[PDB]
Amino acid sequence: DINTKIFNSVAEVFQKAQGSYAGHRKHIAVLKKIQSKAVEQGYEDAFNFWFDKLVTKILPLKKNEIIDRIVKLVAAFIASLERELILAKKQNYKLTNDEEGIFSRFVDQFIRHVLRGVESPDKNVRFRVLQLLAVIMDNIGEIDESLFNLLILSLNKRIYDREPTVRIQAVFCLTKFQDFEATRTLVASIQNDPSAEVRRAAMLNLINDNNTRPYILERARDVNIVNRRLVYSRILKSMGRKCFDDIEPHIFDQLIEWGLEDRELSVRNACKRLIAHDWLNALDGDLIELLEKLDVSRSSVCVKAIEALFQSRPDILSKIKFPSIWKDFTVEIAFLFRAIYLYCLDNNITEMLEENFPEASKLSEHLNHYILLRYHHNSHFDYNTLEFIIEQLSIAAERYDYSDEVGRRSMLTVVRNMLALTTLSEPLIKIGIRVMKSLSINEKDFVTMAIEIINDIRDDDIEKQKEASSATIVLCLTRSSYMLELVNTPLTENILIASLMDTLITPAVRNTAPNIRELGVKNLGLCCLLDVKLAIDNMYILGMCVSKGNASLKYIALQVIVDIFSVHGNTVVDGEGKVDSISLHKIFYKVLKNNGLPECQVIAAEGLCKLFLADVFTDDDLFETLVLSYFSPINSSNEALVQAFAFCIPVYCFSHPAHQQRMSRTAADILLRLCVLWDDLQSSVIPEVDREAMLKPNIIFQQLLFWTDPRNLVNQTGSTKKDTVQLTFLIDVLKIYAQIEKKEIKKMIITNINAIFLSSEQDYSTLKELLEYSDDIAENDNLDNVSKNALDKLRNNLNSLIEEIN
Amino acid sequence: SIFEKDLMAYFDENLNRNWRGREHWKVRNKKVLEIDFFKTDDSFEDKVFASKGRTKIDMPIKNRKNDTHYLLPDDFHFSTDRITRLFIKPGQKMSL
DNA sequence: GATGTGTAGCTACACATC
DNA sequence: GATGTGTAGCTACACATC
Repeated sequence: DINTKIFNSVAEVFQKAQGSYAGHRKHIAVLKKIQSKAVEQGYEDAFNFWFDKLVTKILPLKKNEIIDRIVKLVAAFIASLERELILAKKQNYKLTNDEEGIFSRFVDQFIRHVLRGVESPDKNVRFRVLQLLAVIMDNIGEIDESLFNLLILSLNKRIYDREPTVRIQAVFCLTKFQDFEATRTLVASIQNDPSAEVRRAAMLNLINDNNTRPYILERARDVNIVNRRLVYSRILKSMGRKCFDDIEPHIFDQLIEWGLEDRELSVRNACKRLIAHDWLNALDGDLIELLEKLDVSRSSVCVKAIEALFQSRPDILSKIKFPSIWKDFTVEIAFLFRAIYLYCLDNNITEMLEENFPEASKLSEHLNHYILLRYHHNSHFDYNTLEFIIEQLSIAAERYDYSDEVGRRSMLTVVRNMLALTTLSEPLIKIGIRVMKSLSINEKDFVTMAIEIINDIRDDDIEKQKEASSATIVLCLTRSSYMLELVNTPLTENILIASLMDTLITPAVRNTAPNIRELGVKNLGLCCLLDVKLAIDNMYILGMCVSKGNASLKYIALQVIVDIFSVHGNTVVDGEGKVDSISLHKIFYKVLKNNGLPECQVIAAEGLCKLFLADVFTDDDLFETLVLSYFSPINSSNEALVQAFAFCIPVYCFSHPAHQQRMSRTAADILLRLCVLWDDLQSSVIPEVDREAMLKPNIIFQQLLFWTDPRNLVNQTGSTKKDTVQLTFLIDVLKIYAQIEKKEIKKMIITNINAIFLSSEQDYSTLKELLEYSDDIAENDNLDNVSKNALDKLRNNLNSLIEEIN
Repeated sequence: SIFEKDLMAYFDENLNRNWRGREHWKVRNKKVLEIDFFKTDDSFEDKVFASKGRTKIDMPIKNRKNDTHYLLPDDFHFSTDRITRLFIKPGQKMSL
């Protein structure tokens, strides 16, 4: 009697609660009524028994199935009971009606019930069992030891579940046990869990103290975009100013670097808004104080950050001026001055350029006062601080108008005296030269002045003693290279360079100190870019530098050869008194083959792609060797090389039809060779093993169709649709298809052929030929069934596109 | 020339997806209306709590850990701007 | 000012099927 | 693994709200 009445009372609440959230608060108020009435009659366990039974009805349901209203009903019922308990304890000195016992007994009994399906075979049951626990975990109150150890054990097993969905519910349940062991489990999944959404769940709900923060912020380079975005959108936002006090400056500096340059705009905007809005408002708009947080020695990112701040806040922009009150200058204001001024020029802010900045002559005054204060001394972190201010002011000076003749002439005396200091740091040499170049507006004027500065330094060492000290030659070769870098006229028009080349450039190439020789090559290379004859006479010597030289020399000497070809074309080889092109082709082989020098492989590959794009290199066999190194197993561990090819081969194939063709002709043979490499690699057994160091022939094949797809060309004539570049390639693959022996490979090719692009405009004859070879394969050497269907799909399309004969 | 620009606009802008090479290249172009809580289930619906049997329900111990930690590799930011310009004279560029 | 809430539409992922 | 379809998580601009 009573027992049946309880079931109906509780069953009716569920029967109408599944349909709508409307009357849930009444349902909860009723359930507590049925319960309280059931316990006084002595039928407490009857209420718990029927409450359990009825919840078992929803477990088989799929996720996102609207009859999770019961789930939301169970959670609301547990929460309210606990609320009454906590409240009742405060109201009353002593709980007189066993209120705590009933709750303690109901919750323990209920958890153990649902835990009966925590390892159920059904995907859906496992999910909702963890879902139920997740939504009621916080309000369980106090549990005895046995129940506690049963939850952590059951959860620690399900963190490794098959379905990611249940694993997300597995972390949610674990976030409630943090504060010991629960954190270690979350730290293991935030790094090792394959599902990007489990990483995300653990990321957002982890404790975020001084211990876990390194693991949370590590997600800023997660392969998933949302995860990389949320570290900026939520974690660093919720921390507010905690980032500046609690995060170590170097981890902090890297985070903003990754964000401002991330490959996804979504992530970039997330980081930008964090700077231009959240952090700036957090510091009450004090623009200078923000720059103190963003360390400015890492300027490149501070530029991306400030350049982003100006776009998000044009009003703050107009305000800042630089009156003659320069007495307040610091690294932050020095940086601002540069960023603001060059930002104005790039966007033609007429009004601001006019009065917001001092006049040229007035800037040279300040610029000098800092040089005197640093280099004419007679503390250390003051030296680095002054050198930085000189740099910033000098970058703005390079682009100053200099309409005033006095200003132009005043600044010129400051840089000329700066470049004459033997103690000037390389950063200030680089920019110092750039300003002198801007001031002359006459290349010969700029050259004659720089040579004097160089020779004066050289002579003062020789005369003060007959070839100058090695330390001095460095000072001249670095100043010399930064000069030649901006010289764009033949040597014959500047007679001093040939004399500069006679007295320390060519001697430097003959030196014994590696660092001087490398500098001597860089200047020699820079001279070759001006006089063709000079390049020709040194091609042999550079080639031998790249053959026998150490790692560093090999590195610089090879860039010179690529730059000589980039400028002078093929005129420096294959002629009278010149080197043979094959002699240099082989040099690139050894370098692109030099597994032991990865950094050298990069420029050999990046460079070889530059010369094919420029149409100075055209040998197919070399090009073929170029692509095979990309897919080769030995090079797969050279990230710089992999990313280089990943960008360069596409641009070569898509740059011009004549280049895409060269891939089509060679692509088929490349696939064949790479099929032999992979196959031979799966069979061979060698302690180092690793058969995964190579892309499977199905992805290689796939990749080759993408590069040969005429729809990816940058230029679209409209007559590029009748392009057979992709057809001829597939034909070449159906011909070499015969030469493959293994079945799984022959399956990897034939199952992807349908990605090809078919159009009626394509040549009839070449479509016919492609069909002939498709039929020949289909009707003779019989395939798997999945392969057969793929090949029959192609023929069907061919048979249809061909059929448009009218 | 336009060749640089024509190449510059097309490529840098959202051909990054394949910036890692390797397989990482995409280039990709009612029911259960209601329940009746009153109707009986006579002891064989509650068999929801069956044992796994030979169903798996667990990850292969292979995938539980990955040395890569599912992070990006270092970004060397190969850009069209980087290929058009010389090595030792970045200001100047080859015939382009 | 700052938080809600309506709409819509986008893109890299995850999901499903065999 | 090669298909095709579904969705979490924003992204933008519009207003009402306290």
